[PDB]
Amino acid sequence: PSTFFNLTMAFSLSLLGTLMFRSHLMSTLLCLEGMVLSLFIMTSVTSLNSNSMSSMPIPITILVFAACEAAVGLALLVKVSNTYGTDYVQNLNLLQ
Amino acid sequence: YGLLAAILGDKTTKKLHEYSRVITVDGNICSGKNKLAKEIAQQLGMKHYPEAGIQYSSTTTGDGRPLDIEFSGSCSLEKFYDDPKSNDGNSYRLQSWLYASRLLQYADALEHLLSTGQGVVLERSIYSDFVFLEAMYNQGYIRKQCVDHYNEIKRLTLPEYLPPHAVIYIDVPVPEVQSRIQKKGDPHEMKVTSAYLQDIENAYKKTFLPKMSEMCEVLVYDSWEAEDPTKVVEDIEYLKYNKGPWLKQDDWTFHYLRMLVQDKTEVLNYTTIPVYLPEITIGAHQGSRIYNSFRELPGRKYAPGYNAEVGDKWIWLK
Amino acid sequence: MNPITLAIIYFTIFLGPVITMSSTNLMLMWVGLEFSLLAIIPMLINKKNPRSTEAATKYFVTQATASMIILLAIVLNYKQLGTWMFQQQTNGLILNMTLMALSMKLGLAPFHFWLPEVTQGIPLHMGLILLTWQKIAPLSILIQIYPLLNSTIILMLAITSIFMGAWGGLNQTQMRKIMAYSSIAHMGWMLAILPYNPSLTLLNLMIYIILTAPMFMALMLNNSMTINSISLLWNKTPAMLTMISLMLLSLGGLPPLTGFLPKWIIITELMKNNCLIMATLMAMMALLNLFFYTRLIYSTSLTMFPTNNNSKMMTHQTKTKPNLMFSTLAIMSTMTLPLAPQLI
Amino acid sequence: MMNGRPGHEPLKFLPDEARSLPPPKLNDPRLVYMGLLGYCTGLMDNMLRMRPVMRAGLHRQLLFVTSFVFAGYFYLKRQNYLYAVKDHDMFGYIKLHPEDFPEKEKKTYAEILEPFHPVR
Amino acid sequence: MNNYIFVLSSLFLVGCLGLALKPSPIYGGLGLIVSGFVGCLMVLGFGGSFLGLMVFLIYLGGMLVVFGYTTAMATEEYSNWLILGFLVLGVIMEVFLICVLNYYGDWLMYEVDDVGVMLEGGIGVAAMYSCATWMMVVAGWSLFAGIFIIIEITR
Amino acid sequence: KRFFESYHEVPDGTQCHRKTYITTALGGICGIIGSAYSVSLNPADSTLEAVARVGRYTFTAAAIGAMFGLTTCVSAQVREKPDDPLNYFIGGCAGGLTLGARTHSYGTAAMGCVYMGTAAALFKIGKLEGWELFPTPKV
Amino acid sequence: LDLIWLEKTIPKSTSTLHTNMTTLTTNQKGLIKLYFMSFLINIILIIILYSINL
Amino acid sequence: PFLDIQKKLGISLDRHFMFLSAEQPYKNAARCHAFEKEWIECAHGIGGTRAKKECKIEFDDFEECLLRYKTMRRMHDIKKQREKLMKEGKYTPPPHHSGREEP
Ligand SMILES: Nc1ncnc2c1ncn2[C@@H]1O[C@H](COP(=O)(O)OP(=O)(O)O)[C@@H](O)[C@H]1O
Repeated sequence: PSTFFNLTMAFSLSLLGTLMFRSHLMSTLLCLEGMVLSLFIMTSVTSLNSNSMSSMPIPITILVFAACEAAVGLALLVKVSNTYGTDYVQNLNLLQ
Repeated sequence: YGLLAAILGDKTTKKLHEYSRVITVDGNICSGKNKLAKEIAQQLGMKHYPEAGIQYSSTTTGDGRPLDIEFSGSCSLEKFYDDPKSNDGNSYRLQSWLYASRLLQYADALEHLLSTGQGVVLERSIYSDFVFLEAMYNQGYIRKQCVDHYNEIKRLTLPEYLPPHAVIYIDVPVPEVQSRIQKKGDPHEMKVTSAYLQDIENAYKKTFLPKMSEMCEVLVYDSWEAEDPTKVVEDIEYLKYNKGPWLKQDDWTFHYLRMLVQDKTEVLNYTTIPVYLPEITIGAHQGSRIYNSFRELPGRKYAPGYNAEVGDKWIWLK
Repeated sequence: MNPITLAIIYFTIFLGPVITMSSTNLMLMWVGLEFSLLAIIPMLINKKNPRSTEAATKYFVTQATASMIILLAIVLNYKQLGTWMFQQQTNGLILNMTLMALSMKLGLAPFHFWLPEVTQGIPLHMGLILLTWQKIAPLSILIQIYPLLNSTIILMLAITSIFMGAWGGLNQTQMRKIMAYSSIAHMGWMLAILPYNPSLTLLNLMIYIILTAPMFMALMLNNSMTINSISLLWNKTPAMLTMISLMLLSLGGLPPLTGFLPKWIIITELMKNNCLIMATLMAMMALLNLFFYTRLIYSTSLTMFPTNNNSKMMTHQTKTKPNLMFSTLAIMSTMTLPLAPQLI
Repeated sequence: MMNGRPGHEPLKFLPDEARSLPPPKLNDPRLVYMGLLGYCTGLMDNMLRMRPVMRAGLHRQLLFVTSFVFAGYFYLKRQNYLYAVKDHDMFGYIKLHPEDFPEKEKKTYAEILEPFHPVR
Repeated sequence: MNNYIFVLSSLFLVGCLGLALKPSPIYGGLGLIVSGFVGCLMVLGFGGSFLGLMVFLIYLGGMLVVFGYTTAMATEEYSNWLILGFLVLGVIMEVFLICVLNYYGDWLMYEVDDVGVMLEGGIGVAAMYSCATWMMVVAGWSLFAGIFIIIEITR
Repeated sequence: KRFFESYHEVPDGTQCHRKTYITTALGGICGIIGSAYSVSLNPADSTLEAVARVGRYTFTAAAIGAMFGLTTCVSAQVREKPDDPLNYFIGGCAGGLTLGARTHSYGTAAMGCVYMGTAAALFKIGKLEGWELFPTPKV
Repeated sequence: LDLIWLEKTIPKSTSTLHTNMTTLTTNQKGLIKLYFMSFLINIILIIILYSINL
Repeated sequence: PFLDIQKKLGISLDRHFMFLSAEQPYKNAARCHAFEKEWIECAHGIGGTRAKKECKIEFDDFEECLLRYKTMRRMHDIKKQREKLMKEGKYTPPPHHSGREEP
């Protein structure tokens, strides 16, 4: 019900976030994760009220893939503040 | 040589031994380094590579007979000396071809080192070429941009290759070399303004020597230590090959370096970068002719193994 | 790369698209997309040059948010239909999300900014994979769902891409980016016919792959990322000058060569479906693409640019040969047109 | 399109039903083209690798002219089937849904007044 | 309190709002932690236990922990107050929107098997080992590859 | 949306008021979108500077919208021809001219007039001949 | 009429028109924030394109 | 799907669990199981284009078992108007709403 519209807007508020950087790569990698939580919560919620137990595997597969996804994301982040001493995105403007 | 070979043995790790190092000996225009080199080589069986020449690449490729000057880039060290600050710039073209020649020599040396396992003495190297250009710019020989173009080629290609393990060095004050020149008489070599010889050594002394000191083992020898290959050889066998970037070269790292030197067309890929300074430019009409003519030489019109002129056979099944 | 790692990565970069294509449970299609994202990032930074880290960090963020949007579409569907897969009933907004998202991973139209930049900082080799074995995956997902997607949006993204790709290409002089821009354009044609005849999308792709794969292995044979660099092709390796000429004109739609067929049948299918408005404008600016293709032709073949003396040195040395694939993919591409009826 | 047809072989190249169709004559101009297309690939390769263009790899030349051609017979054999299915499918529908595809009868010119635009 | 669920959803939304405002990476991590807590709460609210725990031992656990670790390293430089202000701005707007429908916990636990003996969260996900045996193989390959991707990307 | 469509419903040349209003809005809408892309990319230096650019683009676009609407509608009444594509061309002709002025360039007015008018004319023909844009797949 | 007027109008003008487009379309900062927001704008317009043509 | 390597190989790694009415663990049927069957045995052999008009009764019902919105609506109305009747003191919960009962 409405519970779902809050979670969905949470994902859109997290969407507006990842698409509007604020000079901190880490913060973004952190917003990105806010979505995965919202997706995980929504998937788990409907699976639970549909009594669809055959699908519970998914709520977790979503997290397992999302965790590594984030692992890759942070290694890129560490790589950046090793080459530029900061995670600030402006630095990432060489490919112009 | 490829990953396949490397995967199954063929590791540079298994082919290295104490005597296996890249040792260059650098000196002024006449440091007797030619002699020291051969001996050091004779001592550890090191493959002694001769100093890089205009036609060193031609001796390297195919028949190995010396190429015509225009085929070898039209460079004269002879004209370098008799006509300094020439309108056509033969001196810069000479220097750029020389850098390409040592790039080929250094890469051929590294290929022998990682494959055979034998070490290599290369006399002067890409690492010790800049002193001639520094002196030339200090003199009216080359203009500032010319310098930038060489530096750009050096920055693009030299870092990939591993540094000389040690860099045996001779020193003989300018008066000495000039006098040494007089003994082997050659009209061209003879007319080399001292100040230019001053600038060559100055660079080694100030720039090249300390530069490599941090990177590789530095053994500087006074003329007297020289002419005594035994003693110098002894000292090399004495130094400890520790400090330097060579320490991190694991087998899986060497493989890629080997596959580079294994490909000459890449070694000097950045030597032909399309930067159009006027001396370097072939020019399309002249360049096309020189090509149609270099490519028509016997054994060159087709890849090695396929040109029948020199006596290749089995082409119809190759 | 420890050859073991090379295998794991390459397997993933290859298991990535294959799981997507084979599975029907969308979820399994999403993770196929996810594995491709994870596998490509290591290779992208192989030189680890400062430009590279920038490339990967962009590619990754663009890829990641799109991946999350695709997952949201699957999560929403799960509530609007218990099924884990798009159906006739699917809410229209649910599908449009999937189009935008998938059009970001494929990099079409107003989301075409990441591709040119990542194509600029990655090696020529990984450039090919990033352009052609990473487009197969998302396109598969779209082609499967074609009956349901919107004809309007696709067309807009199609036309936009064609324009952006063309206009972008005109100014670019870096080859990697000229190709990135071409890919945006061709990708556009492909997505134009998806709603109408998916089978033609799979032709306008293969032909693009059979055209781009030879073109890039050509750019790297001499590893030239500059037109000035490819222009001295006449000295470094003269034979490839002939086919490089035809393949690039083939990439644009000129009639004798194989490249006309994809544009010709896409136009025939769109006119059959009555889009004689859309098809006309696309074909017209498609002609802009050939202008920048021919400008390169000029520099590389029809006119001989001046070269450097140091080049004579590279001639001497035996040139490492181009793999056989170049030939088989150059000819099958430059001239198969006489065999079009079977291809379609 | 043609996928989703009853009986579709989910991953097969050419269903046996294609046996009913005539086999492609080995000298079909197309297969012969593929042959020439192939010979050229071979010749091109020799050229790009800087070998005597025609007098080299006479074994390869054969692999090429004979690989392309081999591919052809078995491809054309299929594409031929696909087209043949298309008719089976198309013609059938015209009948099963006859009213929609009605055999109209045109009138002879004697009856049809076609407009005359005088060139003058 | 039937409103319990809505209340929770709102809190979650607000937390994600903060993350959206992109505060200091550490503040962001903290905010997410709060949201993740809210999340496990909601899932548990429906009845799913194992599921709720996971996010806790995974997100409220290391997911943000490493982030935290990470930030310490790459985030050094500390308007958060202004951000807090906008947050209140959003809160009221959020509330205003619900008040919009205001003018214009009734049904949860929509259906339940009062008597049941082997129904409970986790059992379904336990079927990763049987009748869903392709989820967990692909996830395992994901982890086994991710090891390699991170080790080279750091290399 | 029932709004914009209205433009087409009443016969051309009639009720110019509504035509001009609708045309002005569309231009203005495009102005906003155009300014947005122009500000998102190629950003400004100060918020105000960008607010100005939004305004500039919006007004210019709104103007081209108005004159197009006004000229085409009026050209129709005066010419007593409501379905003559030329009407629109005169309108597009005018629209381009406004763009040219707002960009302070006679040359732009040239290209603008021809290109813009032609486009508008084609719209009229399109409507007259029932051309379909972005059509549904009917194969 | 030959040379300038018939070369400035058809052949040259078309030359000038598009070059301006590429220049304006291809003069990009290269910064990710800018580019990304453009993705934002797109999502917004497409959301609407569906909405208004519901 | 795009490449049916699954049907060909006969394997079913991805099909066994795509809808709610599929085998549930320990044979515990999921909710709505009464309709999805009726809505997919209907649309079997009939393609989608014709699974979308004539098999609309079964989706309109399955769209209501799951979403269960018409119920919400009806009930909500009952609630609102009951409020109005209570408003007019017409109605108040009986012991029916609150009373003892069978096991
Ligand atoms: N960069 C350069 N420019 C000009 N000449 C060079 C350069 N590098 C090396 N040479 C030539 O190499 C020669 C070395 O002298 P030579 O007596 O032949 O051998 P050695 O240096 O061992 O004594 C010099 O005569 C010098 O002209």
